[PDB]
Amino acid sequence: GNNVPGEQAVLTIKLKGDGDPATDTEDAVINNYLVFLFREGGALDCAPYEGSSNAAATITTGTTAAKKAYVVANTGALAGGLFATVKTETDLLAVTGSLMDNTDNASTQTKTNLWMSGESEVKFNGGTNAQVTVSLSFVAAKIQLIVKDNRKNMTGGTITITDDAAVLLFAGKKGRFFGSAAEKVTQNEFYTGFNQYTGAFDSGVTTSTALSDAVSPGDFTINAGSTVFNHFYTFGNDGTTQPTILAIKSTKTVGGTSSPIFYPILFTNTDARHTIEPGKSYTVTVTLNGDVAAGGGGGTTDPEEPVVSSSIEVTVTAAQWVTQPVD
Repeated sequence: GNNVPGEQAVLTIKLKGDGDPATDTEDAVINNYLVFLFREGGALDCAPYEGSSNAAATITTGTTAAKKAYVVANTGALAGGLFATVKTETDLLAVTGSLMDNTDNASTQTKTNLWMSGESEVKFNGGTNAQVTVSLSFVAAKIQLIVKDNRKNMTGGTITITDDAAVLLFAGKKGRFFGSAAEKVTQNEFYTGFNQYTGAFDSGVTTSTALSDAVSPGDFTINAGSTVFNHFYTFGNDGTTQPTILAIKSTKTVGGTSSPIFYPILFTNTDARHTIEPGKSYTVTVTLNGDVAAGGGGGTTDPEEPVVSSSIEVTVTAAQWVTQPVD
């Protein structure tokens, strides 16, 4: 492929969403973005463009040799960032970001800053001017939890259960901005919100407090209105190494023994009937029942093994998580 510079060009880049069948449309703010332009042979056509909080850029440092435009939003300044050493298209296609910052306990993904990426062909048709529209998609997936609690006598009896947290176990660590759909869901490193249970999977696993949301008395009710308790952002995970698991983690006390118990859902084809894909929004409804004081509604000791019980009813639905980029 040709990598020689062409004549000076003017490129107008327009950023838009990936919308237009269950759909979760998310108004996502573009805080900043980077635009990479590449020639036919993969060379940079010019230094990457650093954009602010907008959806339009005029690039005049490039040439008529530009063939592809890649856009990454909300990763911050170019220098010292994930893309600072990108020299070619092959380099950019391999860049990955982590789900957590270097403390391991704070997410790179927040409601006010979600990574988005997209790409487009650049066409000049013999001219020196090009109009390029790039549709952005979320790099992450979103998981929401709805709890319908029909358990009775959780306190006051012989057996007591105290719910402690909604936790995400084995969140995929790697966020691929580009590459194949298969590459985006392959993981061999993970973060986990809780790991103090017998036989917890630990190969390439790091604990993260960002993957545990505390439960307080009064938070869980019959919830006739199906209100959402919390949500987590995570990356793609086909579960071929370890599936992602959403659970309620609780403490069961019987006489002189307290132990962790779980009300979990495995994101596998056989349990949830869904693995985790980027750009999807999962709604998990967990209906709990049983007379706790009488031995019912006790969950499971191993959240990594599928649960077959009348006491836990789980529905998992997946919707397209659509970007609606705003300034």
